[PDB]
Amino acid sequence: GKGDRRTRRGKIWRGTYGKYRPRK
Amino acid sequence: ARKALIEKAKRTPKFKVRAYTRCVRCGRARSVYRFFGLCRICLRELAHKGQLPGVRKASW
Amino acid sequence: KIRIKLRGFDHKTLDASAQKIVEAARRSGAQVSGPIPLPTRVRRFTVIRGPFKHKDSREHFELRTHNRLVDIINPNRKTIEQLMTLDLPTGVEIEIKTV
Amino acid sequence: EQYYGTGRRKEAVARVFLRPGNGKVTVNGQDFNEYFQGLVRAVAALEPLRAVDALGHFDAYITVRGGGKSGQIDAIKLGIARALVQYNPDYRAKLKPLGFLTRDARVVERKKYGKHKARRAPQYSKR
Amino acid sequence: GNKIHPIGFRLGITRDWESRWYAGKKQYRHLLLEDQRIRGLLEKELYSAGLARVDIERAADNVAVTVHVAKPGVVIGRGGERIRVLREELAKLTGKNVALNVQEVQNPNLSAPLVAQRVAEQIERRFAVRRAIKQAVQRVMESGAKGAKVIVSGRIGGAEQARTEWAAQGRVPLHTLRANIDYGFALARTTYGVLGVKAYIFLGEV
Amino acid sequence: PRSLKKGVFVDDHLLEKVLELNAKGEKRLIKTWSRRSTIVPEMVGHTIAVYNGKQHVPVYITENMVGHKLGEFAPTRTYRGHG
Amino acid sequence: ARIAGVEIPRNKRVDVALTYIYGIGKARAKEALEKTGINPATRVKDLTEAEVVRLREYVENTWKLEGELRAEVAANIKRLMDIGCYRGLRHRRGLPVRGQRTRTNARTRKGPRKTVAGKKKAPRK
Amino acid sequence: ARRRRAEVRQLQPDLVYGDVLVTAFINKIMRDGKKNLAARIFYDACKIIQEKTGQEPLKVFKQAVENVKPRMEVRSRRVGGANYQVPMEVSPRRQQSLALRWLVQAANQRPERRAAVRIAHELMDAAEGKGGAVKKKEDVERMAEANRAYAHYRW
RNA sequence: GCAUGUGGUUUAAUUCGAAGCAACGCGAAGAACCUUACCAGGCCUUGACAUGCUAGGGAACCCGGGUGAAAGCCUGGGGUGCC
RNA sequence: CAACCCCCGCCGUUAGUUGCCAGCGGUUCGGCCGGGCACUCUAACGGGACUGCCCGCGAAAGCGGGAGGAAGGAGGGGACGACGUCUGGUCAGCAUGGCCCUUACGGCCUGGGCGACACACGUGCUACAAUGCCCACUACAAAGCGAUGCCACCCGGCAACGGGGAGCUAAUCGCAAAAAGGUGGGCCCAGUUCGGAUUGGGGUCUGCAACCCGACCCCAUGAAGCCGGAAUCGCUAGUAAUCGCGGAUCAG
Ligand SMILES: NC(=O)OC[C@@H](O)C[C@H](NC(=O)[C@H]1NCCC[C@@H]1O)C(=O)N[C@@H](Cc1cnc(N)[nH]1)C(=O)N[C@H](C(=O)O)[C@H](O)c1cnc(Cl)[nH]1
Ligand SMILES: [Mg+2]
Ligand SMILES: [Mg+2]
Ligand SMILES: [Mg+2]
Ligand SMILES: [Mg+2]
Ligand SMILES: [Mg+2]
Ligand SMILES: [Mg+2]
Ligand SMILES: [Mg+2]
Ligand SMILES: [Mg+2]
Ligand SMILES: [Mg+2]
Ligand SMILES: [Mg+2]
Ligand SMILES: [Mg+2]
Ligand SMILES: [Mg+2]
Ligand SMILES: [Mg+2]
Ligand SMILES: [Mg+2]
Ligand SMILES: [Mg+2]
Ligand SMILES: [Mg+2]
Ligand SMILES: [Mg+2]
Ligand SMILES: [Mg+2]
Ligand SMILES: [Mg+2]
Ligand SMILES: [Mg+2]
Ligand SMILES: [Mg+2]
Ligand SMILES: [Mg+2]
Ligand SMILES: [Mg+2]
Ligand SMILES: [Mg+2]
Ligand SMILES: [Mg+2]
Ligand SMILES: [Mg+2]
Ligand SMILES: [Mg+2]
Ligand SMILES: [Mg+2]
Ligand SMILES: [Mg+2]
Ligand SMILES: [Mg+2]
Ligand SMILES: [Mg+2]
Ligand SMILES: [Mg+2]
Ligand SMILES: [Mg+2]
Ligand SMILES: [Mg+2]
Ligand SMILES: [Zn+2]
Repeated sequence: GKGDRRTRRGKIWRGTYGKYRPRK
Repeated sequence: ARKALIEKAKRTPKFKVRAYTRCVRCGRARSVYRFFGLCRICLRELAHKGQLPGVRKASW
Repeated sequence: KIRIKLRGFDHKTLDASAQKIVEAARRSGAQVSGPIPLPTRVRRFTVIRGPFKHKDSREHFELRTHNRLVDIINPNRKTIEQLMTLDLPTGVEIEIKTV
Repeated sequence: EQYYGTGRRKEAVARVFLRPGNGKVTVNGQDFNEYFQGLVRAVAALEPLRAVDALGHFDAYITVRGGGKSGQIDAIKLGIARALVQYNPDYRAKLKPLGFLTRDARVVERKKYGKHKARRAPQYSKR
Repeated sequence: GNKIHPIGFRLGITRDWESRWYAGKKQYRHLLLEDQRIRGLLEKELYSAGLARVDIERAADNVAVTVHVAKPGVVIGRGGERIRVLREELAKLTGKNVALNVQEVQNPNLSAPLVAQRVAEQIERRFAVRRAIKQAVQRVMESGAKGAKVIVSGRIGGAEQARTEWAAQGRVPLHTLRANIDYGFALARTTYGVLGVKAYIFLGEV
Repeated sequence: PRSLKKGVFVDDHLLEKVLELNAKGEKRLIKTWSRRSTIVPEMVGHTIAVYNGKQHVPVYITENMVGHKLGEFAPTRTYRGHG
Repeated sequence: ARIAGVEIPRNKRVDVALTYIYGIGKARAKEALEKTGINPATRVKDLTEAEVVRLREYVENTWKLEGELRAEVAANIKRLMDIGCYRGLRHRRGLPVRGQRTRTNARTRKGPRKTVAGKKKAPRK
Repeated sequence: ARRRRAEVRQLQPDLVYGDVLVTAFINKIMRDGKKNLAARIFYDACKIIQEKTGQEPLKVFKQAVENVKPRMEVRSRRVGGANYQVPMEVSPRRQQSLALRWLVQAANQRPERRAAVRIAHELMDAAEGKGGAVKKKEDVERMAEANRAYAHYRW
């Protein structure tokens, strides 16, 4: 789901953080 | 590396952001290494000459 | 009390210089933690070989800054008065911090 | 009182400390079976003992760092065998058959330029 | 697209660098360009003296430029004058305390960069190119050398058809790492165009 | 979009010409090159010829076209179809 | 369970179920099941008749939804074309709008591929 | 392999039964080096087998291979007109290898939702003599003596 | 389906090279302006850079106004060092 | 060709910090403190492998097989490209013969273009799902990079991020969460809790300036796609497949 920017995998791959993959 | 653009390169420009590097040698715009201020051609050349200090050829 | 870092490109000269400092501190009255080999920071460069096209051949260059620590505990005066009289390799940088 | 053996495998380094007794084993401050929670391969790490029949006649204080847990497994597994011999030099005879003293030379291959992967060449397709 | 620069290959094993100093990422960029401005000038101003190497050792605000030259007087100058002029013009373009010393290349027949040059001149002065080479290689082996090789490439003679001449004696083992092999390159600039001279000199197994 | 801290961006020298045209109640054609300028409600009802790389084309500014930048109304490239 | 106009499907957990309405995606749904205090995990056919009503209240009233939302998006593009702005033309000609390449791809915007003639390259045939 | 004959890889014995065949099968199950998941899909499938039959899964396994091992097959030869489909007997290893592959490949075909089951069932069915694991053995063996008219162009 | 390169076509311009393997995520290890070589428009002419030469006016240099999209164009004042 | 050089695999000597924790003293349970360099490691010099030993075949070279050994017959990988071929590539890196322009083919700027789109190919990414997807909790790397920068920790904020602010010229401080894996729970074969294109809306950051043409965050939209025709590519072991991590260029 690496294209899905609403997953941990999604942000993991885009190299970003958001709601769906936050820092700490 | 037309002459004017090597000079323009040095001209402190109207905005901080038109800052761009060229090769201190050939003037090449494109593959310029911060650290040497040289392009990947010149790097290669001077490296072999032995004129970049401590720059060995890698191998691992 | 006196701590010497040794950072240079060539590890022969770097290592040599540090022997000239382990002995300097002996013949002056002190004990020493030997020349400690700190890890070495490599800067690689990966240039396309040809000038035009041909991306599928490169050449790999590197830049190896080598690091040696040396400590002289129990630092006397006959020590310092044998250190600001040395200097023998060129491509070696010294930095001394009394910590 | 202890017997050591230093087992490494492919960017992993295992520190094996053997002390006779029950059979229990610590890696990095956890029970062996809790550290390798659901890893099948894990059991293999204690094959060096089982093949000399000293499982239970020992304990183990072990630490690993580096590699993946499996890499750590074959490193422990080495390290134990390395240790059974500092204890009993005659054990070599029993272990070398199945070659439990052998450092697996195999390791990840340098990515090479103009490949995608060290071997995986880029695709040539059509004309 | 063939052979590796015989120096950069041997570099660090059987051959040394022409600049020897340390510098962090901050300073390196410019001490480099500073060296290149030095070696830019001394190269122009000393072609008359036949110059092989320009060594640049460095401290802090200190530069030890060792210039390696065939005819060491020409560098010095009558009275001792010419050298002073350089040292000042150096410490001008550098803005540091330039320490220019001079070293007598005792035998130009075993200095590749010189052999190269001597040929290029000869080629510029319109000399016979084939002879020019055999006779250069000659002189090199005559003086100790264990192997030598010269390659002139370009519009040889007048020549619409740009070809390549070459010649060698002894062993010139470009693959053998422990082989001390001096390389030099000269560029001849001519009415018909430009030609390149490479000269390899095999000097000794280490 | 442009960060909200720094407001919107209009080139001072286009904003200039309009304020003079407003604070005098005059409706005379303007030409500029700064496509990159936002559209404050001050511009409304005016007519601005803007550069599209070749010429200045008139752009009558109505109400609903305020959030945008001028360049949106002079396309830069010419397209017909493929033949 | 008739909410917002559409019968959301029973058998499927409520946290999912609501997605099938226009203006409800994953988040808006799970926000609605908090604000009305309902275990989302329970199936739709396992609801209080009045539990359902609470859900209908919130959902139908706060957010602009269904075909009523299709309205605003539609008349939003409509605005853009009527304005005569770039994004307008791109919408009109059925091209990409947020600035993609068109020399290849760009297919979802132009539908299936209307192949045409072409020439003989590079040497002869 | 042009200079030498390639030397078969020696596998590590299974971590529960010891049979190297177990492992060989496992590897063929796994993908993307996911060996742990594989073992689990194997050994859990044994549990279902040990459950729904009572006997020992190791042996239902070691039986389901004989019943997919093809005693001979068709290979390919081209003579002087075109390509006559030639028959030829199948080695020790090639049998064992074809079997494991086919077991898995057609186990993965079955309708069952979960992997461990799909293995368990095919590993059972075939162990008896039914299911498209054997029907792709009874297929390669079919053409073995259906084109035996061309069985004189041998190698 | 999307990312890039390319053929083509289109364009005021879509800068240029690469063209079977050995061109096509290749020169580009970083195209919004810059880069930038193309196009349109407004500008400069010993010139953005080198070494000079003949004739006159000037210390060098520093700050402000006008016009302008900017570039440029016109203009005001401070300043008199060294041999 | 091989060899001399580099990296990896075993052991040695020298070396004990910013690394290390084996027995011991003290513990706020953090190797934290004492103390110690054993071990790990770091990184500079060295040893070790020769068909040397045994059996079988061979005039010989060498081949097959075994023993000891970390390693066995080039141990794995690197750097290293012969005389020449291609009138190969590049005058747009640089250099250079010759021809051409010189109030123009030179130079400055602002705007536009290199990003155009009936179409075609090349290389790749993400998928079409249950050996999967989502959410939570829980482990194990290496290599690099950073004092104009990396930014720990507190605060606001769904979040991008912003405000405050400690350490670090760095084996100390940081980037740094490694992801696959493990444990728990959800979904139950569905164009779906598969896929995440496209578009609407609202923000963030960089930058003089994000219309043409940036990335990022959040809400809503949730296209094609259910494993790919004729053809065709890669890889022979830590390889393929798979999973994350760093760097160069760089305001972005
Ligand atoms: N590098 C190399 O050797 O070629 C490799 C491959 O590309 C061939 C290439 N093939 C294709 O297009 C096919 N492939 C699929 C797409 C379409 C087409 O069907 C091709 O173009 N063939 C014909 C075409 C053609 C028909 N008519 C004219 N005038 N040309 C040709 O041009 N032949 C030349 C000749 O007749 O001399 C050529 O110089 C040649 C000399 N010796 C040989 Cl063998 N070939
Ligand atoms: Mg999803
Ligand atoms: Mg030029
Ligand atoms: Mg820039
Ligand atoms: Mg190559
Ligand atoms: Mg890998
Ligand atoms: Mg490696
Ligand atoms: Mg490539
Ligand atoms: Mg990849
Ligand atoms: Mg050649
Ligand atoms: Mg040549
Ligand atoms: Mg103005
Ligand atoms: Mg044969
Ligand atoms: Mg082109
Ligand atoms: Mg050209
Ligand atoms: Mg790019
Ligand atoms: Mg531009
Ligand atoms: Mg411009
Ligand atoms: Mg204690
Ligand atoms: Mg201490
Ligand atoms: Mg060594
Ligand atoms: Mg023999
Ligand atoms: Mg060799
Ligand atoms: Mg040609
Ligand atoms: Mg392009
Ligand atoms: Mg297609
Ligand atoms: Mg918060
Ligand atoms: Mg922050
Ligand atoms: Mg995880
Ligand atoms: Mg589960
Ligand atoms: Mg469909
Ligand atoms: Mg389906
Ligand atoms: Mg091979
Ligand atoms: Mg990456
Ligand atoms: Mg970076
Ligand atoms: Zn350059």
